[PDB]
Amino acid sequence: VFPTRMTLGLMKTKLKGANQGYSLLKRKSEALTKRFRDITKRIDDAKQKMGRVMQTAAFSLAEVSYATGENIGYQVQESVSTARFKVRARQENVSGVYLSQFESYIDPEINDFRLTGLGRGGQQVQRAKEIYSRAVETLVELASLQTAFIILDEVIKVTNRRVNAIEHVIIPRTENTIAYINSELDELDREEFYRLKKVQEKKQNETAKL
Amino acid sequence: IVAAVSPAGGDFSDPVTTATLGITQVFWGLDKKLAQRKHFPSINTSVSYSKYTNVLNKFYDSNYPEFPVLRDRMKEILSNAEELEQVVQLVGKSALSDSDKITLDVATLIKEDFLQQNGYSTYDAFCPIWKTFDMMRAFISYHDEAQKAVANGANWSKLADSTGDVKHAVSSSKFFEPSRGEKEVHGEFEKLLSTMQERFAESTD
Amino acid sequence: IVAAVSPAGGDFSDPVTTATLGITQVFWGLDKKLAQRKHFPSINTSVSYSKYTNVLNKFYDSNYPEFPVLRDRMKEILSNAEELEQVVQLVGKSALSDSDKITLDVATLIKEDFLQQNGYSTYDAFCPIWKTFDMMRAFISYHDEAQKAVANGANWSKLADSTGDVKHAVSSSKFFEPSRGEKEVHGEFEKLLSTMQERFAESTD
Amino acid sequence: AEKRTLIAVIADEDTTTGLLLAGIGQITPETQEKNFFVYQEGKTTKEEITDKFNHFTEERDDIAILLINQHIAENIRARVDSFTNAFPAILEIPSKDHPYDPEKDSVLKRVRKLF
Amino acid sequence: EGMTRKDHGDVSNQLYAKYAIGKDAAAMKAVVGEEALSIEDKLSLEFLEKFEKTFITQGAYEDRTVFESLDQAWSLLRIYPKEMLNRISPKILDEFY
Amino acid sequence: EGMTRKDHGDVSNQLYAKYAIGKDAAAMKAVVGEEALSIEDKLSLEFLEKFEKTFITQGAYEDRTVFESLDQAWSLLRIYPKEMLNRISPKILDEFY
Repeated sequence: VFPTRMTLGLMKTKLKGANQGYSLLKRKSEALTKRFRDITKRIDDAKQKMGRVMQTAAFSLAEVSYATGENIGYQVQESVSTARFKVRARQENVSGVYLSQFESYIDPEINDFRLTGLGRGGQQVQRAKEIYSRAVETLVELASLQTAFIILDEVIKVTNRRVNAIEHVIIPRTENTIAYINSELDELDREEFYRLKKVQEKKQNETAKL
Repeated sequence: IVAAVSPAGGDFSDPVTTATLGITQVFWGLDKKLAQRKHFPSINTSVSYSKYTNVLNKFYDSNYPEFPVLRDRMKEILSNAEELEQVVQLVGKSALSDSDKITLDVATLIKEDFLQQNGYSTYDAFCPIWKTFDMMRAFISYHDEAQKAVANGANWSKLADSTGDVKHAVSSSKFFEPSRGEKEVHGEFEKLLSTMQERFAESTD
Repeated sequence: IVAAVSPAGGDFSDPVTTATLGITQVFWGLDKKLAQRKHFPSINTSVSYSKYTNVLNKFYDSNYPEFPVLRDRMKEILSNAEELEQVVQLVGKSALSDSDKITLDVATLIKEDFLQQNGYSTYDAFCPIWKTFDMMRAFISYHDEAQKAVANGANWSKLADSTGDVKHAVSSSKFFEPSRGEKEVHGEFEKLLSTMQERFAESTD
Repeated sequence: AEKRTLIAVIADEDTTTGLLLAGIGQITPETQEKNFFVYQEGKTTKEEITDKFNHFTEERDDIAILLINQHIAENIRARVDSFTNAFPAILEIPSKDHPYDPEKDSVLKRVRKLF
Repeated sequence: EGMTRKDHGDVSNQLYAKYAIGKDAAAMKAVVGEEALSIEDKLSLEFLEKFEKTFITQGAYEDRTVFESLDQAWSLLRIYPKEMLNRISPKILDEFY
Repeated sequence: EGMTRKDHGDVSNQLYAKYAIGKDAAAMKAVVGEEALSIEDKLSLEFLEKFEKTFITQGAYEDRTVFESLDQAWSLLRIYPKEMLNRISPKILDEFY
C-alpha cells in the first residue's frame, strides 16, 4: 500500500495541515453565514422600498397621461435610443469572496425627450420625468445589493461542502496511515535486538563451560 | 502456475507477497471494498499488470475477436474512472463534465458484469474469450455513442433510461449458457448493437 | 570544519542525524524537492540555527557591514512567506490582504538571488561579504518602501507595476560579480537605491 | 467584468414608460432591438414574456440588471426559477397595484436552501 | 505569597486566551482581507504582536519577578474593554485594567 | 561538445521546474477544487501532460541522438515568457528558445 520507512515525515505535516485547515475553513464559513443573516433581512426591506418608489412614481405617470388627454408612452419609446442612467461594475470584497456591485452613473446623452409641446398639458409630462428620474435612482442603488446576495448563496454551498469534506475524509485517512506505518517500522527494529541477543546467549554459554 | 497469497491486514508489503511479486510477471489484484459489494475477485488495473498482455492480444486478434483495440479503451476507462470518483467524493458531482458522467456509468456496469461471479439463481456459466469479447463490444459501444450525443447536445437522462434493457441483458448474460446463436457472436448480443444505433440518432436531433 | 551530513537510516530522525544536530552549532538547510526545481542550496529556516551569530555580527559591524539588521528581516520575510503559502493551499484562497502579497513577492526574489546558485557558473554564486551586504540591502529597502505605500494608499497591482523597471534590474542582478572594479560596493547597487526611492513616490501617488 | 452597463425591463406599459423617462433602456445599435418589453394586461401573450426573459438573460450578456415585475414574472415562472445565475442579475420588484408578496420571488426560493 | 500576587492566576488566564485567538486571527486575516476583517480580530491582531514583543522579547540581562511581569500584563490587556475581560474578578480589574 | 550542447544542463533544470509545479497543481485540484488554482497553475497542468506523453513516450528500437533530444525539448518548453524563465542564462535562452 504505502512506504514502511519515513511516511511519518510527509504524513505528520498532512495531519496538522488538515486540522489547521479545518479550523480556518470554519472561520471563513462563520464569516460567510455572519454576513448572510444580515443581508437577508436588508433585502426583504429593500423589496418593499423599491415596490413603493416604483408605485408612487408609476401612479403619478398614470395621472399625467389621463389628465393631459393623450397616451404619452408610445412617443417616449420611439424617442429613446440611448440609456441615460447606466452602471459601472465594481468588485467589493464582503467576507473572503468578491461580490459584484453596480454604481450608477448618469451620462448626459439625453435630457428629457423631444415630444413635449402639448401646450398646457405639456408641463404635466415634463414634471412627471423629474419625479421618475429620482425614483429610478433609488431602485438602482438598492438593486446592487440583490446581485451580491445571489453571489453569496452560490459561494456558501462550495464552503459547506469543504467543512464536511475535511473532517469526514481527510483526518481519519491521515490517522490510519501514520499509525499503521509507525507500528510496522518499530517491529523491524525490535526483532533485530532479539536475534542479536539470541546468538550472544549461545556464545556466552559455550565460553563459560569447560 | 497460479499462486494465491494473502496480505497481512491490507498490507501488501509483507515479505511473502513482495517476494512472490518479485518473481512474477503477472499480477492480478483483489480489492476489499469491491468484494463487500460482491464483486470478488476484484481486479482493476492499478493493482495489476501482465507482460503477456501485448503478445496475447496479437494471438487473439488472429483467432477472430477485435480484442486489442477494445482492450486499450477498456483500460483507459477504468483508469479514468478511479480519479473521477475521488472528485465525486470530495468536491461533489457538481464539478463533473458530461463525458465524465458517462465514464462513471459504463465503469459501474463493468464492475458488476465481469468481476462478480456471485449468483442470483445459479453461479455464473462458462464464458469464453469470444463471449467476453461481445460484452466488451456492447460496453465500449455504449460509451462512444453516448459521449458523441452529449457533445452534440443531449440530456444525460435521455441516454441512460434508453440503454435500460440492454444493461439488464449483459448482467444476466453470463448466467445463461454459452451459445445462443453461436459461442462466437450470440443473437442476444448482436441485436443490442442495432438498439444503440437507433437510440443515438433519436438523441442527436 | 565544514562537514556534510546525510541520512543513513533513511529517515531524518535516524541516529546519525540525531547525534550530528546535537553537537553542531550551525546548520543551514537544504530541501530536496525545491532543489529539483533548481534553487540549491534550498535552505530551511526552521531547521537552521546559529550560536555564533552575536559575536560574529559584532565583528562584522566593526568591519563595516550593517548586516545584523538585514539578517533578522531576511529571516522574517522567509518565515511569514512560508505560513502564508500553507493558507493559500489549505483554504484555497479567494483573496489576500494587500500586504501579504508583498511578503510572498519579496520572498521570491530572495529565492533567485541567493538560493538559486550553481557552483560551476562563477557569475551565479560569487559575491564578497560586502557585495552580499549590498544586494540584501536593496531587498530589505524594497520591502520597507512597499509596506509604507499600501499604508498611504495604493493597490498592490499599482505597487508592483509602477516599481517595474527597478524590479527587473534587481532580479537580474544575480548575474554579476566584481568585474567593474576591485571594489566590493559598486555603483551598480548604489544607483539602484536612489532610483528605488524615486519609484516609490510614483507608486504611492 | 465591465462589459454590461444595460438595464433591461420587463414591466407593464405604464411602469416601462416611467423607467424610460428616467432612461435605462434603449434600442441597441449593434442589434436593433429594445432592451425593454412592453406588456399589457390581457392583450399580450404568455409566450412573448418567455422569449424576452430568455433573450435578455442568456442571449444577451450586456444586461447588468433585468427588472421584472412580480406579477409578470409569475406568468413565466418556470423560466424565472430556472435562470439561477447572477450574471445578469434577476430582480423581482413589486408590480403595479400590488405590494411585496414573497410567493412570486425567484431569488428568495434560492436563499432558502442553505444559510 | 509576598513575592507573587493573588492576581497571578487571574492574569494567566487572560493572557493565554487572547494570545490563542490572535494566532487564529493571523490565518483569518489572510483569507478574509482587512476590508472584511472583524473588529474583535483587529484587537487580537495587535495583541499577538505586543504579547510576543513585550512579554516574550526581552534582553539578555533583564530580570523579572512576578510583580514586574504583572505590571506589563495590564498594559497589554488595557486595550481590550472590561466586558471582554471576564475571567478576572470585578475587584481586581477596576484597580488594574 | 560536438554532439551534446552547452545548453544541455540548462535546459534540464528548466524542464524539472515546470514539472514539479504541474504535479502539485494536480494535488490542489483534488482537495479544494479550482479554489487555489490560477493562470500560472493551469499552464503547469497542461505542461505535465504534454511532457509525459511526448518527451518520455518513445519506441524501444528508436535511436535518439543527444542533438535530437535537445531539439525536441525546446519545442515543448514554449509555454512561458522569457522573463518567466530565469533558471537559464538570458544569453543562452535567446539562441535556443
